[PDB]
Amino acid sequence: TGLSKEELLKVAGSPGWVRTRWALLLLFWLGWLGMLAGAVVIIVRAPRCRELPAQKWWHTGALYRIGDLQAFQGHGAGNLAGLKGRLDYLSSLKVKGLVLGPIHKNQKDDVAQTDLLQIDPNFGSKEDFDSLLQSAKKKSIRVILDLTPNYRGENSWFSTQVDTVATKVKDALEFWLQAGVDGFQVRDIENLKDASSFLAEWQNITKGFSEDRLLIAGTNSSDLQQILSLLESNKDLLLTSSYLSDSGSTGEHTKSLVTQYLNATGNRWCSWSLSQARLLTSFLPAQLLRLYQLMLFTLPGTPVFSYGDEIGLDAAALPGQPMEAPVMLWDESSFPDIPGAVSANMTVKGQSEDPGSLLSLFRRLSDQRSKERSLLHGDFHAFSAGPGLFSYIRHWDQNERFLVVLNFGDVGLSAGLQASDLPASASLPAKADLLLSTQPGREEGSPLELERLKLEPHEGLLLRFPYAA
Amino acid sequence: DIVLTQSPSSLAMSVGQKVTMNCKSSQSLLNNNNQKNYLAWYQQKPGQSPKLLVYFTSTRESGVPDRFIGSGSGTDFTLTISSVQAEDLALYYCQQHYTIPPTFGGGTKLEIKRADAAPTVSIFPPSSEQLTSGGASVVCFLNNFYPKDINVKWKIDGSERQNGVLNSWTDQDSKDSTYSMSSTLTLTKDEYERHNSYTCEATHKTSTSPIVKSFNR
Amino acid sequence: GVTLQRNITLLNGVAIIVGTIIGSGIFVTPTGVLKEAGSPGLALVVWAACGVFSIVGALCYAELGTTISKSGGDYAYMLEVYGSLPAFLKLWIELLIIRPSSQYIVALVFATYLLKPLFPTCPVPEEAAKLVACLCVLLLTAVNCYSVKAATRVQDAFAAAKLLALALIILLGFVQIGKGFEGTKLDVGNIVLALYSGLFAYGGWNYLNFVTEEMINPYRNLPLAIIISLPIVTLVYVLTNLAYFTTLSTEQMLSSEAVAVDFGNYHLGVMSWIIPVFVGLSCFGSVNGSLFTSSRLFFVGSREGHLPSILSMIHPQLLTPVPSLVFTCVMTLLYAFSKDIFSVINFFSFFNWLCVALAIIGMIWLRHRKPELERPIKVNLALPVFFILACLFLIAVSFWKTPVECGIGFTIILSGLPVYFFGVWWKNKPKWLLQGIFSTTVLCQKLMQVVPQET
Amino acid sequence: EVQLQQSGAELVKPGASVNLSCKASGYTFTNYWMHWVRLRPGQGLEWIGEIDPSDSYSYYSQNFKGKATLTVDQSSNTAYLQLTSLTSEDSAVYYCARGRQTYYPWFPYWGQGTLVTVSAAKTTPPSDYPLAPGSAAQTNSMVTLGCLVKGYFPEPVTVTWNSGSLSSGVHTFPAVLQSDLYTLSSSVTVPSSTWPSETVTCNVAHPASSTKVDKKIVPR
Ligand SMILES: Nc1cc(COc2c(Cl)cc(C[C@H](N)C(=O)O)cc2Cl)c2oc(-c3ccccc3)nc2c1
Ligand SMILES: *[C@@H]1O[C@H](CO)[C@@H](O)[C@H](O)[C@H]1NC(C)=O
Ligand SMILES: *[C@@H]1O[C@H](CO)[C@@H](O)[C@H](O)[C@H]1NC(C)=O
Ligand SMILES: *[C@@H]1O[C@H](CO)[C@@H](O)[C@H](O)[C@H]1NC(C)=O
Ligand SMILES: *[C@@H]1O[C@H](CO)[C@@H](O)[C@H](O)[C@H]1NC(C)=O
Repeated sequence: TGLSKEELLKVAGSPGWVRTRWALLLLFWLGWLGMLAGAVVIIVRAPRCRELPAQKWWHTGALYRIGDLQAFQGHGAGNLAGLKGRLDYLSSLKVKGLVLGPIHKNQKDDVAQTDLLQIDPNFGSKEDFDSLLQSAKKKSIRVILDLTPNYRGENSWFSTQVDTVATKVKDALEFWLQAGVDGFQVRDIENLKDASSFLAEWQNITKGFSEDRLLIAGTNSSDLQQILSLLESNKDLLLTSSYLSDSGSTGEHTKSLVTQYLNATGNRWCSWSLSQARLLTSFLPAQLLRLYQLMLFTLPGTPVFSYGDEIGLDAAALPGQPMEAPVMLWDESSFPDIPGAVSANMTVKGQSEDPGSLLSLFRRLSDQRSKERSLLHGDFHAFSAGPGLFSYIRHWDQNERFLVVLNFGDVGLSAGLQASDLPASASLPAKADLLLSTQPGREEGSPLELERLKLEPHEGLLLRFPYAA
Repeated sequence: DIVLTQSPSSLAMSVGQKVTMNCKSSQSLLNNNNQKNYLAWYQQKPGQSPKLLVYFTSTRESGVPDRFIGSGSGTDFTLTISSVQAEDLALYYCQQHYTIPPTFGGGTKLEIKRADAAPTVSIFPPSSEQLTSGGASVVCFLNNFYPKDINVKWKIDGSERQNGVLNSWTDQDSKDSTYSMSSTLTLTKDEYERHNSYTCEATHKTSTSPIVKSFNR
Repeated sequence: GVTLQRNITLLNGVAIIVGTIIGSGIFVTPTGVLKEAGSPGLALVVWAACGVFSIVGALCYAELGTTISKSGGDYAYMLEVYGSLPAFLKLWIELLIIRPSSQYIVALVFATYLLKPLFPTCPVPEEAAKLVACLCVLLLTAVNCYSVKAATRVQDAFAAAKLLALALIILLGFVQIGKGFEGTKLDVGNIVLALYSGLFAYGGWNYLNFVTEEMINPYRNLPLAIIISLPIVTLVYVLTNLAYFTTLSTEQMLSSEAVAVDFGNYHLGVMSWIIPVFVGLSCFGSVNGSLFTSSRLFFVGSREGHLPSILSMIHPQLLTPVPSLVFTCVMTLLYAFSKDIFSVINFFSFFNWLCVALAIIGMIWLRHRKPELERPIKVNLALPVFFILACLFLIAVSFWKTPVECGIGFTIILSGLPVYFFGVWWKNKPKWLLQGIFSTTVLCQKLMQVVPQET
Repeated sequence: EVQLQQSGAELVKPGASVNLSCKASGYTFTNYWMHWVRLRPGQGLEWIGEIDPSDSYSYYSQNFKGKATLTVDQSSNTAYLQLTSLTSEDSAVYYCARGRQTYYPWFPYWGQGTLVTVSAAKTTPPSDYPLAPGSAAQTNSMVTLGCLVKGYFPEPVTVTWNSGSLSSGVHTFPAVLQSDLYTLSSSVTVPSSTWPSETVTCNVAHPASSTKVDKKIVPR
């Protein structure tokens, strides 16, 4: 053992040791208080967080347009109560939205027999519509309704007496908001006289109801200036267009179409889409479908797909069907009019199983863009990473940073990234984690050496890397 | 990087005949998405830049004679010349263009075969200006012969000389497919002074006896 | 003259157990059960289920600690059955790894969450977080040197802060119902990992046993402080889970890294910062309860000769085991150097349940060997055997979750054998060790005025 | 026409940098990227890198990264390759090349190569010495004439006869390197009527020391 009670007390008593005990008490408290002052110093002399910008629901991920309820389903089941069945698919796509292509009672080119308020009974009843809409709310899919008046006709706003047509809409928006829809799509605004003024009125009506409702305009236009003019007076309008459509058909122009438009609008909110209505595959050749899905899900803004983009549907592949409204391929039954023409891999069922499939890439990306604060509303910095590459970093104040590297040209790179002139806040790491590639045969999850990386023709990469103070 | 083996390294062939280069790539250069093969052939004549012959394995460049046919897929590729002309002697390189940076083959030297011919032999006494330098150079030219293999004896007052002798062959002449060769002997002025009779004699497979030229200073 | 006096009244005994059970767990761990249950219904059932399992285990310790009144708790109950070496191999792992890592981890959770409302959207600065962890550990080993009445008044205060925070959470849940089962991962291989990931949030129920010897009336109050607490915890847990499900959708709880803070953001708006601060103050309570309890484990280990004699010494005018406390603080702060920390604890997933299973197996063997030993509690033998059988399954599950890491842990357990043979079997024979041991001992006694306890 | 052209010859003392320079003509210079390729003797072509004249971005093979440096001058259609840390084994011919498509690497248009020699031995202008047959010269119908080029440096010396007029029947033998100075000789054959009756000159020319010399072949 050691010293006894009495023995320890008698020796401890010595004034030297009593002063030492007093000294060390005081020393300990001084050291802890020093550390307390030190930690308070660190807390104050340290970088603050950036306030999260207030985000409407349509910032938080992809919308999804259904131009004809019949073509999405097959006939007979082509009604709103049919669509109420499908939302578990949509919830799997993580689509924070829907757009029901027009369901109002339109008679072709007849201004007087057309109404924007009564629904066309082929699709069901308002009692069906509400049943859907309540289910969609329950499943976190907001629903927009498309109000373009003459949708069975040639010219969607009719040829004549446009102010009566605008009056129909002015009334319609109020009714359908009271019914509980989250917003409205209108189309073909190049066919509408005095377009900017009517959009300004309808936008005022919508935001004047509530701040969490939107109006999605759409135009057939691909002119940067025309589009910037429709977006001048209206400032929280999504305006879908053909602007990315004229891509050069081996991607070659896209780095430039995208970074001009961001620059020109001043990095406001945007909606990326290759059209106001038609499929991606109406424009892209099919080697780029994967590459565009990587890009549309990772630019600043709300991407928009038409139905079946998520599976690379194509109107031409099963001949005779209209390029307006191709029949969606759920499973091998889905186009029975020429049986045996449907291959397994062309269908939702046939892709849902396969990690390599297009729909397995869409599902995966939709996740990232809807959870990760950096893709949800980070900044965007393009840089010259390589010959073909469109490359850019999405980032937010300290969260995860995402570098995207799209190889649009048809020649692989064999020599790494080699970034000229990164912003000093956003410098590239020596290595970053592959979160996915557009191509099979990659070590997903693993860190890559950016100076010694090798992209194939058309290989896009999504690299994830952590912050630096 | 990709690596391209090329063979044969030499391909000696006769005028009018068909010839074949093989190029062999360490990866496939078929682009699945587009169903064409990324390869090109360049001809480099002696003393000139590379000229592009064909690209995407078969597409002739404009201003290319139609005797160059390129073919193959995957990794076995061949440039063929249907009927070799005297103007075609060159190194030929294959290059991939499936990745940037590209890479090239080590190249096939095409050589021409012709009817054998004996050298025109000529010998030149030292230049009267050179004699100012304290040195002198004696030069023997062997012109327009085939094949390349040759040897030269230098004799000086009958003594055989093997120090300070140098040789240079031309590349094979594209008009006539003959070689030519220069032989040089360099002397001090006093070494050129002390001896009287200089001989260059050349042995070439077209003659049993050597060909001879000589001069007396 | 000098001993650890019986300061702990029943309500402070309930504080030492509820304060160390409620932990960080319920405010951030719900996500772990939804991940393996899929369904709010199956989740809310396994929360109740590992509750009643924990009650059944605690009722075995409510027996053991009345049969054996030593403050070694989980360690003493091994020593009184399996003898010298098996008890040491426990104490070594507790000393070297489990208690100082646990103390540090929960202090760092105190630091981060207490700071969090200065840094809402981003990391709290790491060089600040480690100081504010160390200031906490240092302060509570100061307080637990000054007086056991101060120590237990601190844990009354923070045990109250914890239950107040859960009451506030539950109340806002019912208010949201006043304002107006799903897809289930029904595989047994999913359910077992749901249950095993939930049991962590009850871990702590054994901690009262390491302070049996300082209870005012152990034979009454030690089983009562268990039954007054674990049913209360179980109720509060199933109600708190219920409250989260009124406000956070399944997708949101599967993907939020601080569950209580999201519930705070939804209900309190400008005042949301209250819930982060309560998770912080909640963890402070757990550091104090752990430091207190932990100091007694090493004290007892030295009294029974397993551990160097300085740790048995007490300060005569304050009656707190100052060298054991000081050792426990220092051993905690030595974990502040490590760039990663949770891994070192994850290596011993199996160890807690293994020791518990060995204690209750011990209670079976102790009933066969010495029926004449006094037993104020005598539980129906069904419950021990049920609980043992269940733990032997969970120990296997703990390996099956990660067969590498439980092997690393088992490798480190064998580090106890070198130290046992050098420290116990060798009798410290070399005079250049033995005289140095003594010289260091008498220095420490002099340096902080401490003396051996009196039988 | 499309035509790239380059300086002929560069001498570099080991370890020093050099600028090799390439002026384009006959096309819109910003539309097409410019590539630099090299040809080590007896060892096959190797590609350095390329540059975009529209924004001065440049991409380089792993072997050259940081060792090379491309820039460009849009005001003159000129591309410049800096090379640095040059060793003896970086002696080569450096070729400037243009792509067909905008940056894709296959090379229809090449500049005539810049011959880069890396050596400490000094620039040395050539000494030219004419050769005439002497004894029994006119006894044959065709007569050969010659021009020794001796002790010069660096490698590229050019010979043409009568200002390129006698481009038929000329043999110029590759240079021989001796004691870090080159030796070369050139030869021509003409009718026995021509040589004593007419001007004959080797028009020797040397890019790297600017000397141009027209020695007349006069009988002994
Ligand atoms: N063998 C063993 C034993 C204990 C002690 O017993 C526990 C205690 Cl004292 C507290 C908790 C968590 C607590 N119930 C809470 O709600 O945070 C779990 C266990 Cl197993 C461990 O604690 C921890 C632990 C404590 C806090 C954070 C992270 C890990 N690991 C342990 C390993
Ligand atoms: C449109 O709304 C804005 C507020 O968002 C308001 O300033 C403006 O006066 C409104 N105009 C009309 C005609 O409603
Ligand atoms: C867009 O609409 C205008 C006006 O009717 C028309 O002139 C133009 O050709 C249309 N373009 C497309 C691509 O539809
Ligand atoms: C577009 O980008 C350039 C980048 O240099 C910038 O100078 C310019 O101000 C931006 N905006 C417009 C309208 O050109
Ligand atoms: C799907 O499978 C078919 C049949 O094997 C094949 O021809 C085709 O290339 C595949 N891809 C698509 C999208 O059709």
